[PDB]
Amino acid sequence: HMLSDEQMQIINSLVEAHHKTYDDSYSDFVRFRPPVRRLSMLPHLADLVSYSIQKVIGFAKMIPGFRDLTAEDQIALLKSSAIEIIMLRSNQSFSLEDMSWSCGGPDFKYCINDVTKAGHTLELLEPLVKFQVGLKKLKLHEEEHVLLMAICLLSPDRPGVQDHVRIEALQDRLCDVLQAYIRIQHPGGRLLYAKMIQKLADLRSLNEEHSKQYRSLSFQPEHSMQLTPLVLEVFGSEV
Amino acid sequence: RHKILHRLLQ
Ligand SMILES: C=C1/C(=C\C=C2/CCC[C@]3(C)[C@@H]([C@H](C)CCCC(C)(C)[N+](=O)[O-])CC[C@@H]23)C[C@@H](O)C[C@@H]1O
Repeated sequence: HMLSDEQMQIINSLVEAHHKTYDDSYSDFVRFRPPVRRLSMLPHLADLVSYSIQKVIGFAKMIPGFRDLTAEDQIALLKSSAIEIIMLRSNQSFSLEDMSWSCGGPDFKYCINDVTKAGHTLELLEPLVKFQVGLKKLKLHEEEHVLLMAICLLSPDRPGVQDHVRIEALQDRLCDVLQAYIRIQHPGGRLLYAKMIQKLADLRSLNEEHSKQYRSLSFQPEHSMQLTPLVLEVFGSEV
Repeated sequence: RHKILHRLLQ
């Protein structure tokens, strides 16, 4: 039937947070180490991911209630979910006609091959690309896209979470907002909520394979040295 | 550890 002011407020907060941390001009990308097309794209993509991690952190800090988690819990959530949030938010540059992420310039058009030249295999890139395609076809409203990122960040079922109850309740509030939003505002969305929760499951699997391949990278110092300090901290295994 | 993350999280 309708949404409450508290719920509508959450949507507004999330949408603003995302506009504040996602720059459609991609003008900052020239400041990364340039793309080169053994492992020639690793410097450029490591910089891209490092920058994106800062952006996800800025997004998280503006999720209602995230700030009020303990610092361990905030780190716990971010360490396990960063690569997933990056995969979600990257859908906004993904194009179906190119099967690539198009970030303004032709030098910042990442086809699948570019990502192979940064150390990954089709065991990751193939599901990643089909994931982007299925997600792009959902034709998500901005509100739904940002709600999913928030919901994904605030999953209590991450290793290292201590205040399980608090985070779960937060995630409950967001799911309720999403499920309500879709009902009232998304014409023909009767099945959209379940399609989105499935993508959260898909992201867990992409996280797993990514962590596998990142391990192989980081165990070769001649490649890990190309990463950034932020990437090493976030994707690393410290507790 | 998590020196950068703490800082960025303020
Ligand atoms: C990052 C975004 C964008 C594109 C995202 C794509 C395009 C390139 C390939 C990427 C990075 C995948 C890579 C397997 C991650 C490898 C991470 C790295 C440290 C280098 N490593 O080797 O472990 C995940 C996501 C993919 C552009 C824009 O939408 C902003 C948004 O944040």
